[PDB]
Amino acid sequence: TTKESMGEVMKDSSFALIEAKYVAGENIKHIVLENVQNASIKVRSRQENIAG
Amino acid sequence: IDDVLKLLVEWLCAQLKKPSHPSRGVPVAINCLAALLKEPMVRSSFVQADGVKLLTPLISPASTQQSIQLLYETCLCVWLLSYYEPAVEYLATTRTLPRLIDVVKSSTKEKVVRVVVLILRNLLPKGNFAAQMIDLGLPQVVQSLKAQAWSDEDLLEGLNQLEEGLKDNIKRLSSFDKYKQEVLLGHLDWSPMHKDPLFWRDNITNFEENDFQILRVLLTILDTSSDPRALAVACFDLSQFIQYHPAGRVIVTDLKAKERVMKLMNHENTEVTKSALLCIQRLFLGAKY
Amino acid sequence: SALIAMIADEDTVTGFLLAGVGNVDLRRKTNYLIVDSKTTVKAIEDAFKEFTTKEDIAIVLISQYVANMIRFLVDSYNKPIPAILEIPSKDHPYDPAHDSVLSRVKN
Amino acid sequence: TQIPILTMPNDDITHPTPDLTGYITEGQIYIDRQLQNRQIYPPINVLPSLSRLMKSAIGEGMTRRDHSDVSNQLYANYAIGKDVQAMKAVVGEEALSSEDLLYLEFLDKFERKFVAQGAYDSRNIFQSLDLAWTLLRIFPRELLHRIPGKTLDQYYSR
Amino acid sequence: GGDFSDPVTSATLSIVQVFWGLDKKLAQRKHFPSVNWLISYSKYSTALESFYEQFDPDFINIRTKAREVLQREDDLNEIVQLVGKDALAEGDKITLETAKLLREDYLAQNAFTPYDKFCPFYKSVWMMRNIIHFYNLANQAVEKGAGMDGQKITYTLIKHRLGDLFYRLVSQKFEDPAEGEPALVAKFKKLHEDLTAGFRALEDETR
Repeated sequence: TTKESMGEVMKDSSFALIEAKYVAGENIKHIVLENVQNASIKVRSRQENIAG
Repeated sequence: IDDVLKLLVEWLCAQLKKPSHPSRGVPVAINCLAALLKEPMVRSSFVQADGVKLLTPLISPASTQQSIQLLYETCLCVWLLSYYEPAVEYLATTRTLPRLIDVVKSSTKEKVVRVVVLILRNLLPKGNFAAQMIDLGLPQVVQSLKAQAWSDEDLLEGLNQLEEGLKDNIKRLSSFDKYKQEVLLGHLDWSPMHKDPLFWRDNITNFEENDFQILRVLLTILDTSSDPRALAVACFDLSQFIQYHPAGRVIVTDLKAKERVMKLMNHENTEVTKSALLCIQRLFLGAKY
Repeated sequence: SALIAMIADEDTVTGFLLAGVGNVDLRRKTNYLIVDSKTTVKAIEDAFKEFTTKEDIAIVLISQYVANMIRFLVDSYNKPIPAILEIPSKDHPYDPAHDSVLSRVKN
Repeated sequence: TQIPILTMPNDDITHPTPDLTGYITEGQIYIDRQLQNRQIYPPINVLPSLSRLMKSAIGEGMTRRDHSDVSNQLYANYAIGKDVQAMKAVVGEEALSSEDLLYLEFLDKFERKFVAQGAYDSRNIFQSLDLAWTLLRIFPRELLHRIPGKTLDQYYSR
Repeated sequence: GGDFSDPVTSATLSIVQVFWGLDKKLAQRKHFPSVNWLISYSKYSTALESFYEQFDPDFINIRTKAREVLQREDDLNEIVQLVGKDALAEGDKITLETAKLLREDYLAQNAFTPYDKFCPFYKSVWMMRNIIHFYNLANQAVEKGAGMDGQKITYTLIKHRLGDLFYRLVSQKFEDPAEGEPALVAKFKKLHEDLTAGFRALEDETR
C-alpha cells in the first residue's frame, strides 16, 4: 500500500515546486533554499519486539 | 687491556695536561675512545666508565669555539656510550644530562644539536631521569628545535621522529590506556579518572557530549554487571564523575548510573556496595546545592 | 532521530529539508546538502554507510536509480534501518534498478 | 599400583567386562575415538575420566593447594562448553552469545594445548597447573564461580 | 549410569519408599550433592505432615512452590534451548532466576566447609522461605506492571535495583550454623524483613 502511494507522492510534490516557481520564482537557494513551511527533519525510531 | 688502562692513570694525566693545549690529550683521548667503541669490551670497561663521571662537568659548557669541537667529541663519546649498555648505565649514573640538554638547546652549531638529538634518540631505553628531563625538554627544547630547523634535512627528520617518540613516551604511565581499558572496554579496571578528580573531570569532558553519551554507555554497562568487582570499579568511576560536576551528577542519576548504584547497593560484597553508595551520594549532592 | 539524503533531485528535498529547525536532519551542519548531480552519488552511499549508519540519520534518498549510482549501495539491503530508501520521481521518474532497498522491496 | 588397560569390544561400556571393571576398579581413564579422529596422540577425554581417590591423592606436599580447584573448574568449564557448543550448533554460530564464543574458545585451546603432549613429554605437575591457571584466567573471574576466591587470588594473575 | 529398568533397580523401587536417585549429569557438573530433583521421590511425604505442621506451618506450601518452580524450569529448558531466551517473558525471567538461585544456593552443599558441612533444618527452611518469598514478591511486582512501566521492565529494574538482596540471598548459604540457632534465626529474619522492604519501595516508586 505504501509503495502504491509512492510515485503519486512525488507527483503531488511537483505541484508544490510549480507553485513556488509561479509565486516566489527562484528559491532562496544556498543554505536557506526556501520552499519549506513545515516538516522539519527530525525523527524518532525504536526497535520493538513483535512476534518475538 | 682494560685492567692496564684502568691501572694506568697516565690517560687521565694526559687528559689533565692543561698547559700543553686546550684539546691535546682531550681530542686524542676522545678519538681513542671512539675507536675502542668498536670493541664492546673496551667501550664498556670501567676505565672508560670512570672517565665518563670525571668528564661530566665538561659535558655542560661549550662556550669556546674550541669547546665546540670539544662538544662534538663529547657527542661522539655519548654515541659510543649509547653503543655499550654498561656505558649507558654509567651515563645514567653520570650527571650533566639535563645540562647537556640545555646546552643542546643553546647550540649554535646545528651539527652539534643534531648529534645531541641523535644521542637522545639512541637513548631509546627508559632512563627515567633523562626521560623526565626530555619531557621538560620536549615541551620547550624539542619545540624550539622544530622551530629552529637547520642544516641537514635528514637531521631535521630524525629530530621530528625523536620528538614523536618523546611525545609517545610522555605520560606512558599516565596514559589514556587505563581509562580506555576500564570505562571504554566495558570491563571496569584501574582508570586515571578514579585516581584524581581532575582526571575524572577531564574524562567526563569527553564522556558527556550528548546527554553524557559515553557516560550513558558506561552506566548501561555497569547496571547489568554480574561481577561486583568490575561493578565496583565502574561505580567508583561514576561517583568521581558525578562529584566532578554537580549538574553532571544529576545527569548521571537520570542515566543508568542511578541504576548501577541501585544494583549491588548493599550486596554481600562490600566494595561494590560502597562504590554504588558513593555514586548515589554524589548524584544526590549534585542534585541540590 | 533524523534522515539525511545528502544527494537527491533536491526539488522536494529542499522543501522537505527544514522550515523552522531540526537543522534539516543535520544535513547542513553535518553530512552534505541534499543537492546532487554535481558529483558521483556513490559518495552518497558511502555517506549513508558512514553518517546515516552512525545513528544520527535513519534514512536516505535517491532519485530514479538511473543517474543515482545506487548500485554501490546494493549490499546495503542488509540492516534495513541504517540504509532504507525509496526512489521518488521528483521530476526524474523512478526506474527500478539495483539500489539501496529497491531490490528488496520489489522482491 | 595396577593400571589394567581394557578394550571396549564394540566401543561401549554396557558390555559385561567394562561394566564389572567399573564396578570394581576405583577409576577409569577414557581414550576417545573422536579425539583420535582429530589426531591427538594422547586421546584422553577428561569428561568421563575420573579417579575416586583423586581427592586423597592430591596433597599440599603433592601439589599446590589450588589443584583441586583447577580440576573442578576445568571439569565445569569443559562440560558447560560442550553444552554451549551443542546449543550453538542447533541454533547457529552467530546466534551464540559472547560467553558462548568464550566457552567454544576455551574448548579449542584446551583440546589444542592442554591435552596434546609429545611422545616423550614429561613435565612436573606445577608448571602444568600454572598453564591450567592460564587457561582458567582466560575466563573472567566472575565466571570462575566454582573456584574459591582465595585460590583465585593466589593464582589468577600470577 | 545404567538404565533404571535393571531388575535389581525395578525390584527395589517397587518396595522402597524413598529413592534418592543421583544423576551423572550433576556429577560432571561437579554439583557435589548430585541428587537429581526429577527422578527422586519420597513417598513418606504425607506421614511427616504432623511434624512439618508442628515445626513450621508454612513449610509445606513453600516446598510445593519450590517444586513447582523447579518443574517449570525443567519443562521450559527444552523450549529455551530450542527457540531461545528472546521470547521469555518477565515470569519466565523470574522463574529462571529462582531456578538458578535454587541450583546454586540451596541444592548445592559443598560439605567440605564449616558453614556447609552440616545444614540444620532451621537454616534449610529459612533459606527456602527467603527464596520463595523473593519469588512471590517478584511475581507480585511484575503482575502489578503499572505506571507506564513494570513487567519485564520491573524485572530488569529489580535486577539492577534489588540485585544487592539478590547477591545476599546467595551469600545466605555462607552463614555458618556454628554461630548458633538464635543468631542464624535473627540474621534470616532480618534478611526476610529487608526482602519485604525490597519490592515495597519498588512498589512505592511505581517504577
